[PDB]
Order: sequence, then structure tokens, then C-alpha cells
Amino acid sequence: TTGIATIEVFLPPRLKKDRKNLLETRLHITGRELRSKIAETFGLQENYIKIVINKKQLQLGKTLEEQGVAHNVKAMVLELKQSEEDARKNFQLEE
Amino acid sequence: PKVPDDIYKTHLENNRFGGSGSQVDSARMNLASSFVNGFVNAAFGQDKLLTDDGNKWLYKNKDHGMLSAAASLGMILLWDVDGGLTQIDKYLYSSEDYIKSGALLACGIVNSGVRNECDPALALLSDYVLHNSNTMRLGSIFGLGLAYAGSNREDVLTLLLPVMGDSKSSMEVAGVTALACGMIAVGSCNGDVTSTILQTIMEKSETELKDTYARWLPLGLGLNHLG
Repeated sequence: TTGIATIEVFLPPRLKKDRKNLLETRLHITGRELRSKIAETFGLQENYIKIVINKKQLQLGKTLEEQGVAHNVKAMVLELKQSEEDARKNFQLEE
Repeated sequence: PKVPDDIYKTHLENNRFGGSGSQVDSARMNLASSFVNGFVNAAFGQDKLLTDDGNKWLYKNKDHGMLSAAASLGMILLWDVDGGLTQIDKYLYSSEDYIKSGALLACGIVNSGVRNECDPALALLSDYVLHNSNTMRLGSIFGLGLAYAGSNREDVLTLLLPVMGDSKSSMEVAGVTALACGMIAVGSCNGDVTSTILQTIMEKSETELKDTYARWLPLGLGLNHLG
């Protein structure tokens, strides 16, 4: 429907919110915008949460259409102790 | 949390060699201590030595030992999916790429016994099941098996079929893949998996069959045809 995804997200039990939440979004945006909208809707750090879409991980540099996002698609809320790029850089420094 | 030092009750044991006979931390006793400070403190989602000092302790192991230590990392926290994944992602991004297999094992063990509707493990392993190095793929497959124990999800078996046909994978990887395919369809007699294992075992060669690692294929056959 008009290239939109009613992706349902699974917030961690640490955040006292509904385990299953419905998110409304477009499909032309990328993974970064997906996490930003997840932050705006459920109040969780965009860069500190890892989301798996349609049996696949989020692609920050790839748009929602090409990254597997679809209607009613499932998604984890993977809270990261370090941001994906920040975690990569810091743990590569810590070697 | 209980400490492995307390569990071993080293105070009570007759320390015939006091202060000199316990300063050697070999790989094997390190693996044993990891397994202890795992199983013992397991399922409580907490530990005073594994969640905070995981990486320093892990570095002291070599190859298999570090893999097992990384697996125990998540073995500490069973049944806590989101919290376990959050606490294990840091090691999943470990400096040594070999730690990644142990991190995947720990993630699968944390998810072991708990199923999430969105199934993070399959998404994590989708781009790693074909990964060239044997150990990281083994860790991903074992994470899938522990997290998805008994799922019988056709997607996992279909993805493993290329794994079964991946001659590039090593013999240990082949045994792990057979065990995972059996665990997916434990006690089901999966026709597709049945045919796959059948063809694999007939196609097997005696020269590469005499090895001790060829004993898992009947394991997978029975697991699929178990009961």
C-alpha cells in the first residue's frame, strides 16, 4: 500500500513499554531514518539500537525498500552498549 | 552470583602447595573455570566476574578455549533475550575476529529456551552462514541451534542445505551443520533433511570417513529420525 511499512518493533524489557509496537513509516527512507523514527515513536536511542528486518539486519546506507522492510515486518530493538560505528571504532582501537 | 573459587571451595581443600600451585592458568583449566562460572551462575542473568571482566578473561584462552569462554559469556544469562543480546553485542564486536564465533554461541545460548517472534538469530546468521572461516560460521550455526532449538523452521533448513552442499566448509563445520539440521527437526523425520543427509552420507568417502569427526552424521540422521 503506497510503499509504506507497518513494521512491528520489539522493545527490550528494560524499557517499560509495550513489547510489540506498531510503527508507521514510508519505504524510500534508509535504515538510519528507520532508527530515527523508532527513537521518535518509542523513545530509544536511534544509533544505540540494532533492528533486524525480515530475517535480516538493518542497512543504514540502504533504503527501506532495498533493505527488506515490508508491511507488518518484525524487528528487534537491540540496545548496543556502543553505537555500531562507535562500537566498531572503539573496539578496533581496543585490541 | 556464586564465584568459581567459592564453588571449588579452595579454602576447604587441603592446600598442600600453598600460594605456588595455583598461579598457573593453563588453557584447559581456564576452559573449566569458564564452564563453571557459566553453568553455576547460569539462568540468573547476572555474574560478578563474567559480565564485567569477560574480555580480559577471554583473551587468556587460545582458539577453542576462547570460543568456549565467549559462549559461556552468554551462557551466564539464559532466558533473557534482549538483555543478553545487549550484554553480548560488545563481544560480538570483539577485536579478535575469532571471538565472533563464541559471541554467536553465547547469543544463541542466551536465546536458548526462549523464542522471539522476530527471531534475531536468523537475521544475524543470514549473512554469516556462508562465511569462509570455519569457526565463525560454526558459532553462528550453534547460536541458531540453541536459540532455535526444535523450531523446525523451513527457512533455516533451506539455508543450511547450501551449507550441506558447501564443500569448502571443514569437517568440523560439516558435523556442526549436521547437528544443527538435526536439532531443527528433532524427532520429525524431515523428508528434505532426510534426503540431504542421505545423499551426503552416501556421497561420503571412506578415506575422509575414517576420521574421528565423521561420527556426527548418524547423529544428525537419528536426530531428524529420533523417536
